[PDB]
Amino acid sequence: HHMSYTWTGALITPCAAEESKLPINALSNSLLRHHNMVYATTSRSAGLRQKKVTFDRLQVLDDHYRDVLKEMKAKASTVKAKLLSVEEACKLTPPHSAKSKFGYGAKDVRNLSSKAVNHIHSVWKDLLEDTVTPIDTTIMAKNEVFCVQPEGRKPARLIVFPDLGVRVCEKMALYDVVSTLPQVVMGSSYGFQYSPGQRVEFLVNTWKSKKNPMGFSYDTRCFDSTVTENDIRVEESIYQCCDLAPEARQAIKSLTERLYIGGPLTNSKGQNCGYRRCRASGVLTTSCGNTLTCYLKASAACRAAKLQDCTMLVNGDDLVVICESAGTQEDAASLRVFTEAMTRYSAPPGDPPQPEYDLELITSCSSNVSVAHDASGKRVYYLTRDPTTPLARAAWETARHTPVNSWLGNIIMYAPTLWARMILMTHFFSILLAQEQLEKALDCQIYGACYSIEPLDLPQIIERLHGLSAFSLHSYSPGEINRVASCLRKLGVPPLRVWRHRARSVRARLLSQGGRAATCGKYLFNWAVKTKLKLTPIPAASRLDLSGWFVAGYSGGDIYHS
Ligand SMILES: C[C@@H]1C[C@H](C)CN(C(=O)c2cc(Br)ccc2NC(=O)CCC(=O)N2CCOCC2)C1
Repeated sequence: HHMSYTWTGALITPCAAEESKLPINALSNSLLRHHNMVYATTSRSAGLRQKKVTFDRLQVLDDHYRDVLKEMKAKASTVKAKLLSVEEACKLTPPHSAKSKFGYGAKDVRNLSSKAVNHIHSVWKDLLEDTVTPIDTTIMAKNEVFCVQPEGRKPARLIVFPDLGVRVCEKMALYDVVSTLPQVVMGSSYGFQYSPGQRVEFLVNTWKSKKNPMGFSYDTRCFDSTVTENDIRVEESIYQCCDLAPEARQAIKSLTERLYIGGPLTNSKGQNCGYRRCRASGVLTTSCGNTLTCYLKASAACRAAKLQDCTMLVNGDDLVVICESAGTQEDAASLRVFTEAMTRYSAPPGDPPQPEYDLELITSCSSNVSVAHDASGKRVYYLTRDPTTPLARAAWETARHTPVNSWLGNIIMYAPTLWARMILMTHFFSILLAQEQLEKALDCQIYGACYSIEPLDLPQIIERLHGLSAFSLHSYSPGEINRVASCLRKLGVPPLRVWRHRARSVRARLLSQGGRAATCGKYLFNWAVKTKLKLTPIPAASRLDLSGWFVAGYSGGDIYHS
């Protein structure tokens, strides 16, 4: 058999006490009242996840697959990639990354302390000398926050990661490769090269370039678990097409054989849990690996399905295709052939794909294009999403300090949206004012990479990424207004009129502070007043070093870009 996992029966175990019910404080009810709708996943559901992820994989690889692969390799051959030094690798480690089993932590790595650096060197030397010994990994259950959807509870996802010293070695060999190769191989199809605005631009331009557009998202069931040894050796052979240092070629070969293809799973108590023969969800190449493999299989499946003039957009396991419609019947037939092809390549669907004839109704990366109007009254497309999970996570973060602040990532990514502006900005600026913590930098994630960001820099960060229009958008679409309102009903969030009222208060309190706080008041909350201020380009915006921001995806990859 080619089983994704085999298990010993040892349990997947927590590192600390786990909360599942929403923590409540004095601030909780101002945001939401239906507390029993919000939950965190815990290891107590890890057994259920183990069932879902454990299955046999069969792969039948045809001429389309090999044709597409040869093309990808030809493009990869044009990539030149560099080895990172120990220090450069060390500075990309998040301050709160999991510590080494070998008696040093993430801060020791970042400070380049001699015990960390000595060990990292010993790990590197071992990778070069040994290309066969399976590398130990830790299996953990992720604690993530959701809203119940009987339309109730998701089991915890799994995180599989090697030791801190190995992770730093992965950066040395592969950070430059994973940061640059995917855009070269996939071109405009590589989703992580785009800001939310550029993503929208790509999708709308792509949609308009078809005579009769049809689009679909493809949901692979348990994508990580569908990735086979072959898939992972095919990824490596793509990596080796690059112009690389001989030490990097050797480390990539080694990491592939010893880590990427598979390895033993160890719980937090040090017990052997079993064996993985699929994608590790917590390695540097998780995102890039998933993007390459998804694109390969999808492109091949498009050829199999004889889809006409198709354009793909791929972010890891997330896939959207836009092509030329052949009528509703023929399109449905094409999708079943596409799905059959993907299934043959070991990427069977969860939800079967369905043709869509309205761009706004296509969800990909949990997002969709929507329409609003700017200052001049012109129609503007922008990226939004269903606000349920952002608001459930916000409710959690209202009562709990967490290492990654999702509200802040969401404000950054969804700044032009009705719900991020009216609810998230209003709510969190209100708390930060009260606590006098406006100037305190908070950690957040964009495309999997960690950033340290000061909420006082939101106006200029937003201007740089979204333009000044993100502060002027009005007259959102009925479908969008209705989705937001239905979500507020579900969670028991105050209706929008209450938030407008609150934001005028938050705005005046910020203005009163003067300076950066007043800029936040001025720009972020101009929508809240009838008497509108003049929003001019912020001189600070042009000075922001926003390189590395929307270059690549690094989910699971232990990346810090501050
Ligand atoms: C009770 C709320 C319902 C929301 C849909 C809009 N709304 C807002 O406060 C609002 C919030 C943001 Br953020 C952006 C715009 C908002 N208001 C509107 O879209 C109302 C229409 C509006 O602002 N104008 C349309 C007519 O010309 C002048 C401009 C009130």
